[PDB]
This record gives sequence, structure tokens and C-alpha cells, in this order.
Amino acid sequence: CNKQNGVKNILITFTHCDTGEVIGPISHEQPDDTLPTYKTCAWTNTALTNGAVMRSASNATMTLPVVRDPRVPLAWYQGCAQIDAQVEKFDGTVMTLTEGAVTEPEESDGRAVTMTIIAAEIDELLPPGSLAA
Amino acid sequence: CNKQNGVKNILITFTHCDTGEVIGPISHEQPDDTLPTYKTCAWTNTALTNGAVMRSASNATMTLPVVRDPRVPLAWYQGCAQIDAQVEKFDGTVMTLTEGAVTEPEESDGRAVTMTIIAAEIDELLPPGSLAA
Amino acid sequence: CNKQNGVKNILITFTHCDTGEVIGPISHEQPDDTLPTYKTCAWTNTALTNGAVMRSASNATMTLPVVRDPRVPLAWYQGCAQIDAQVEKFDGTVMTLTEGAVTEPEESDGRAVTMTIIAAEIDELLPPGSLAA
Amino acid sequence: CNKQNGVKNILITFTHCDTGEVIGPISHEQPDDTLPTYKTCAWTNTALTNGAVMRSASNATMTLPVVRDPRVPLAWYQGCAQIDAQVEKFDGTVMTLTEGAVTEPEESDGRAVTMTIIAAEIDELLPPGSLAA
Amino acid sequence: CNKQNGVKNILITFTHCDTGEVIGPISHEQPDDTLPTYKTCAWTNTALTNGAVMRSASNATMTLPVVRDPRVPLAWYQGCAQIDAQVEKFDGTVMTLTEGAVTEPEESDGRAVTMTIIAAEIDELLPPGSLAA
Amino acid sequence: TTYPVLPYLTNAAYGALSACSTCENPELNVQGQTYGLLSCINMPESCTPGWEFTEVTQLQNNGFVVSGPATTSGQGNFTSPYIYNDVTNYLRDEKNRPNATFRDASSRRLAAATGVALATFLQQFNGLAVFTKNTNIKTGIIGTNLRLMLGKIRKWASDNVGVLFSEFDNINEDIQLVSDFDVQPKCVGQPGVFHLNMRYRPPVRGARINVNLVPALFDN
Amino acid sequence: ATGVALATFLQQFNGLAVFTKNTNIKTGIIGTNLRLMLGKIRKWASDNVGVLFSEF
Amino acid sequence: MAQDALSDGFVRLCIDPSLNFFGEGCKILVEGQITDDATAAENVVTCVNSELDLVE
Amino acid sequence: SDDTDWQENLRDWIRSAWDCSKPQCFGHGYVFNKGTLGQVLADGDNSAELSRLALP
Repeated sequence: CNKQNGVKNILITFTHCDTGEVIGPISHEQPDDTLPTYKTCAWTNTALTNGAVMRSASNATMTLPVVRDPRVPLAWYQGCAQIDAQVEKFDGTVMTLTEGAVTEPEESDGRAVTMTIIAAEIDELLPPGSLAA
Repeated sequence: CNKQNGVKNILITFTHCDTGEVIGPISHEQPDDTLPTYKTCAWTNTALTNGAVMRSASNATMTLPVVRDPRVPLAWYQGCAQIDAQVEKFDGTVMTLTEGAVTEPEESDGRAVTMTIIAAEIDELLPPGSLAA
Repeated sequence: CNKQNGVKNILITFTHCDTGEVIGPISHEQPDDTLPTYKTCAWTNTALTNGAVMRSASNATMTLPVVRDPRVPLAWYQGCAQIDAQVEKFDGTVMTLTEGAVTEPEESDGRAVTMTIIAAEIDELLPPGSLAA
Repeated sequence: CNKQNGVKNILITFTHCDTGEVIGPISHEQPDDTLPTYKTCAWTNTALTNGAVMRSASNATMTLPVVRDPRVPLAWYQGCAQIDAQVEKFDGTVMTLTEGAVTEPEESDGRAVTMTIIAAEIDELLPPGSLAA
Repeated sequence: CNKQNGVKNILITFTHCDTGEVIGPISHEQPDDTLPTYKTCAWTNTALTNGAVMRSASNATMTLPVVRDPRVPLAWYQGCAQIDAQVEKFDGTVMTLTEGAVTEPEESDGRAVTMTIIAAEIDELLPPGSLAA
Repeated sequence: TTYPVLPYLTNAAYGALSACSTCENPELNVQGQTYGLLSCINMPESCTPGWEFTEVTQLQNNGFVVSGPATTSGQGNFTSPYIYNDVTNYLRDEKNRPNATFRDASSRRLAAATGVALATFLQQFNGLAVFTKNTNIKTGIIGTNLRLMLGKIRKWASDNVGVLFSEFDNINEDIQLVSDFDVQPKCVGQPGVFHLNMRYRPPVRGARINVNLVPALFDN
Repeated sequence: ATGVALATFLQQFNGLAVFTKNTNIKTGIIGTNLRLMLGKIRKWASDNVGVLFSEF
Repeated sequence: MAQDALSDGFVRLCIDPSLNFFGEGCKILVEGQITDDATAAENVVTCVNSELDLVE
Repeated sequence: SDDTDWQENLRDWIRSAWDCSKPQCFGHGYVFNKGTLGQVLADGDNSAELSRLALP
């Protein structure tokens, strides 16, 4: 089905900064209907006068709400670990993020966590037959 | 039974700072359907640019809405006493906090109290079979 | 892509004054949104009365906020080394300075540095189609 | 865990000038988000005309905001004692300062202290893979 | 109750200079959240070149904001009387200043007073278990 | 065989030093020229040490405390000895396995202190209501159950790292709590009786530095 | 002379707490780790250029 | 005993000007003729440690 | 003394005082060698522990 909009797979990998422990790419699920959102462009434009802009560098971001895995400490979904995420949609798009950092977490009830991850780059893999090199 | 989400037990212990009086671990209940929320990672990250972050100390926090015990002064749930809390969930997670401090209390009607507690650390005890060390 | 304002490339070269060691043209980034500033006219005008001025020698100056390179000692971005710099904008301008001298450095946190460089001259290469000889 | 900016460890050693008593390398923490700042180049440059500078001796300086240790008199963090300090960062940099002197102290509330230390030299130990000698 | 930061008691004593009248150690309070500040080292270091300093005598100072006592004349909290002050903290530290002298008094509205006191020495009594002799 | 001092005086000095004057904090090692000097004993200087270095190595490796003088000369003046290694005679194991768990004398002091401290902490559960079949505690009751007790014990263990313990290899496998009804066969268990198993390590400290020194000459 | 001078310097680490694996030192402890020991040794070596050593 | 700075055995000192800190770089093979007076086994790859073992 | 064997024994002792097997004592020894040029050169046993005073 070409026109289904949703999330098909979420895989995350955890690396503990202080001790270096690792946990393989566990499969995750979502707590509600909200989908992850992305920003894959690493520059920002600010509006000047007469159609000119100012261009400066920034981060590539991802917002990822998931249901925690009962085998991983809740502190790891917050800022105490390094995260490598992949999200696959029904249409075929795959978004890959590596070496991400979790910024300014909010308090969680112990089941559902919403994470704001920043990285230097995010890779996008469109379905077959793209126009952009 | 394996996938029930809720709170099972709440135990609180009070220690008066000015006189040192202690009240044992009384069993408490909740006033409505809102569950407690936690932040067990005692660090904070900020975005900067190009994927870098700034890492600073911050705290470990808990938010605990409970129904007041009619045998304890209302001032002890506010900032005039020290708190030691444990919360047990249906799935098996236990969150133990000791030596807490209540910050910026709001006004209460005398039955329901919402406490914002900070601490140096919070201990999380996962159900058997966890992966993190 | 004609009216964009910002920095495209920054290249710096170091020559140690005491021992003569040299490090090639490393590429640098920026810590925040503040752009470099320039003053390419050597002479200075002081206002007399009745529309007259006094002309004196002065210098050509550049201010360069950059993120430090982890392979170069911090003392080199301060007054302990000789700086050769080029800055390329998005519109095509290139600002070339050689044999710089860093004056009155301030304390740095170890990541971001804001040099203040003075040189005898600075070379400006405009986009094709200039009007000045 | 590669691009984190912050302080990881602070060790301070005290020597009392009047009597020579010594207190070993105690570990310290910070009162807020402000990082320490350094100037590791002794010499100073002053701008003359036509790109020439004047070179003079000056000092190497550190600014160290830390939380006071309840076991050390407050007078020791001020000018009444000699200080040896080390600071380590998450990326691996280590700044070593020995035989420091605290200059022009300001009044402290009793918990937070901000020292201004001057030394003959400061040693910087970069992460593995440096380009300098 | 261990890590609380604040003021627990303030006892001030007044000795009138021109007539020798005395008023016992009245207990005072604070007008706002600003804590007193101290400098208990009676020496000053001025930075010379190459890590050398110059040492001078100077004074020991205390800054004490308090709420005036409606029984003591307002002139006495200004330079017209001699002050013997003690300040106690929640952690157990006690600062004892005797034979103070209020310098450059500022204008007061009649309720809140901020005194700048100087003495030859200020005593500090740390909680039990100190390291310095 | 050639020791020039009355043997019991040295033993008394060592015991007195190691007992009270030093070990009110149990983690200190009585060694070196500063913390292990028997300043109350004096003996003449001699070119001969009594033990050859190989003999010293053998004695140290076989669980014996060795000592030597603070300074050497042939003039025969007085000097004090000091302890090289503060070691107990422990080798092998109760199951006949060689290990170094009790090699250092400070290990015994730390074990005793840990036992006492853990005994004091656990007193808060004496005479406290315990629920073991239905683990829901009604409102207002003062009680606890197994999981909450284990959480408190884990918190206590974690708060003592750097004072009594080195970091735990795996806190989830090092501390375990069980009730008697779970262990004893049916109808034989007793109410309000628990079993606790805890594994810990003592803190580590600097022991030796091997220095290779490679002189060269100015070149190029 | 250098052997003795270096041996005397390193004495300060005898009996000092050493942290490996997790190298974060809890507040108040008296200890060190590899990177800080190396920094102190380098500082001592640098201070001695002109007395025992030629420039490195 | 030895010397006071080295007597306690905390620091164990070795002085050898012929030591090397470098690790093993990757390898190179040299192939050529020999003479009858050589003591090396023919058609066998062997390691060479310095310039001075040659000839014999 | 001018006996080569005795000098070699002293050289071995100084070697021992510098060996890494146990704490070191260090030290340096002085000897002499008298003879013709071709004879004196025959006493050069690469001794870093000795200063040899050549005499005619």
C-alpha cells in the first residue's frame, strides 16, 4: 500500500558514556499516535530586509516518543547515555542517526519517554527511484 | 498482569529539621489518576551547534502527588520537613529516594498535596532479568 | 543563493615564534552565530574644526571567533604563535591576512576562542565584476 | 560521548604559608554552569602602528569557581594559603597548575568561592594525537 | 537537613562610642533573600610579572543586611556605634566578629539596613571534624 | 638468627603502632618510612641487612612481615626499623584456592567494620510489620515488604562507595534478599525471617610503580 | 642524581587512592587517576629543564 | 637497603639506554643472494634486529 | 693495583651496584693502566663503570 503513513520499526542502541557498556539494537514501539519528527538540514536562515537572509550552522534534530524497554534503566533514555536510532516508515523511507545526544529531558512516568536527540547529520534513504543525487 | 500500568505502594518517612522528630514509613495513597514522574539522571545537556553539547550537574527529581495523612501536620508535606520516599509499581519497579528536599511548595486545601522533591540520586530496581549492570 | 550572508570556510596556519614549528592550513568552524569583523583601511581620521581631519598610520585589524582544534595547544591561539588566516563568505569574498599578531588575549574556557589579530595589510578579493582597480 | 563540553574532575591541594600545614588533593565540585577559564601563554602583545607589536612577560592565569569543602577554613580559599590545582575535561584535556597565588579575593557567602590564581606556567595535556611538540 | 544553605541566627551588640552605653545581644532577621558575605583573610595579593605577587595588610570584612530593631536608634546601625556580631548557619558554621566599625554608611528607609563592617580578625568555627589546625 | 634486638620488643612496638595510634580509620596501611616507623626502637647500624633481597622476596611472597632499618652505614650509630609490608599470614582459601582476598591486614579491619555497619543499618526492620502473601499495604499502616527492603539495602550499599567499598561489578547480582517461606519446604518456613547475600570489594590504593629510565644525548 | 630525584617525587602516590574503570572521583575523596598522575609527572619534568635536563 | 629513596621498594627503577618505546610497525621483506660463509639457513624467512648481526 | 683481574672484579661489583635486579647503590670506580700504546688499548673492556688512566 503506497499511501499508508506511519512508523514500521524503531531500533535504538545504547552506549554508556561513563563505563562504555553497550546494548544491541533493541526493537521499540510507540505509546500513542504521535509520530517522530525530523529536521535534516544543518543550517538556519534568519530574515533580513529586502529578501536577504543570514545563514549559520546548527544541529540536525529528531523527536522520538517510545515506550521504554523494561530491561534498560530509565536514566539511559535520559541524558546519561549515547544513542543510535533508526526509524523505518511504511512507504520505505529510513532515517538513520548515530552519535546523538539527549538534551534537556522532562520527567517521565516510567513507561512513555519523549526524547529530543541532536546530531551532526541525519541520513535519509528515500524509496527506489529518487531525483536528487 | 504483566502489562498493567499504575502505582502499587507509596511509603514516606518524615524527619523534622528543627527538632529531629521521626515518623515511620506510613503507607499513602493517591488523590486522582495522575501518576508520579521521575528524572533519575543527574546531568543536563545543552544544544550548542554541530552536534556538540555542554554537560552540567543538575539534580535528580521526583514529583509525588499523595493524599495527606490526617495524623501529620500539613507543614511537614511542605518545606518544613525532610522526606524519604519509595514507590512500587505493578510491573515490579521500585524507586527509592532518601534525604529529599521539597522546593517551592504551592498551597493545598488540606487533603491533596503535590510535592516536588530533589535529591542527589534516585535508585531504580528493575524487574528480574535486566541488561544494564 | 546570491543574497546569503555568512561564513563558508576558515583556514588558519600556525608558526611557533620560539622554535619555528609550523602546522598547515587546518579548517575551522564557529562556536555561535557571531560573524568575523574587519577593518581594512590602514589610516585613521581624527576630526578637527571646519571639516578638517588628521591622518595617522594605525593598523588593519580582524576579529575571529572560532572553535579550537583539539590537535593544537590552546596557547597557540593566544599570543604564543603567528597566525595566517583566510575567510571565505557565501557570496565569494575572500579575506586574506598573513603574518598576524594576536593582541591582549582574554581567558578561554578551552573550546571557544575569540582572537584579535592585527596585520600590516589585509587583502580583499571581491566577486567577479568589481568596479575598483 | 566525544563532543561533550564540561568539567569532569577538580583536585586542589593546600599549603598554609604561615605554618606550612598541608591538606591533600581533595575532590571538588562546581556551584553552577560556569566553566573555568585559562590563559596559558605568559607573554602579552600590545598594538603599535603598522602591524608591529610590543612583547612583555605577564603571567599565566586561571579562574576556578568551586564549592567550598566544609573541612577547610574559608580563609584558605582566599589569599591565606598556597594552591595546587588540576582540572580534567570530558574530552581528555588536563590543566595542571602548581605553586599558585590567589589575587584580590572578593567576599563569599560561605558556600560558593571564585578563585583567581596566577602561576609562572600552566601545563596542558591534550588528548592523544597532538600535532605540536 | 544536612545540605541546607542559609542563615539560622544573627546576634548583634551595640556599644555607643560617645557615652559608652551598651545594649545586649539582640536577635535580628533579614529583609530579603540576600545572605551575608565575608572575607576572613587579612592580607591582599597584587599580581606582578612571572607569577610573583605583592603581599599587604588590608582588613577583614563582613557585609550584613538585616532588619532594624524598632528599639535601637537608626543612627546606631550607621557609623555612630561599635558592633559585635555573630552569624550562625544551618550547617553549623559560626562567624564571630568583635569591635567592628561601620564604614561609609548608606541611606536607609528606616526598616532595612545594610552595614559594611571591618575588623582586625574574624573567627570561623567549622562543624565538627575539621582538617585544619 | 642474627637479629640484634630482643624479639618481643619489636613485636610489641609493631602491635602498639598498628592497634591504636594509627587505626581509628580502618583503611590505612601501616607501611613505609612514614606510617610504619618504629621510632621507639633503636639498633646499631650495620653493612649487613640480616636478610638478603631474595630471602626478603621469599618471606614477603610466603605471608611473612619483613622489616628493615631506616638508614645504613658502617659507623654503628643507632637507627629505627620500619615495616615493608603490612600483611597477614593468609594464603589459599577455605576451599584450598590461592587468592589475595585477606592478603592485607586492613582487609580484616574493613570486613569487621562493614559487618558492624551493616548490622546497625538493618536494625530499622526489627519489629516492623511485614507482608508476604498479599503485598499491598493498606493506607495508614506502617510496614514494608521484600522488594522495598531490597531497594533500601541497595541504596545503602550504593551510598557507601568510596568509604567502605569499591564500585560493584554488578549490583543486580551482588545483593540478593529472600524470605524463609521461599526457601524451606512447604509448612516448615517461619514468619518474618529473611536471608541476605552480599558481595563487596575493598577500595584500591597505589602499590607500585615500575620506572624505565632511558638516557640519551642531544642530537640533530 | 635523576634516578633519586624522580624516586623522591613519585613517593607522594604511595598509599593514595587510585580510580580506574569509572574515573569520576566522588566529591570529598582524596585520590587521583592515570591522566592526572601523567599531568603531574609532565609538570615536574618541565620544571627541571635547566637543572637536570635539556629541552625535550 | 641500597639508598633511602629506593629502599622501601615502592619505586622499582631500571636504567637502560638501549630500550625502545616504539611498537611494531608493519613489515618489509628483503630478498637477495648470500655467500657460502653465511651462517643463515637458505630459503628460510628470518627476522633481522639490527645492522650489526650481518656478514656473519 | 695494576692487575687486570682485580680490576675486572671491581668492575663486576660496580655492575652489580647498578643492576635492576634489586635497589641500586650506584657509584663509579677509578683505575690505571701503564704500558705501550698497543698494550694499553688491550684493556678497553667497554666498561661504563671505570675511568682508565692511561700512562706510558
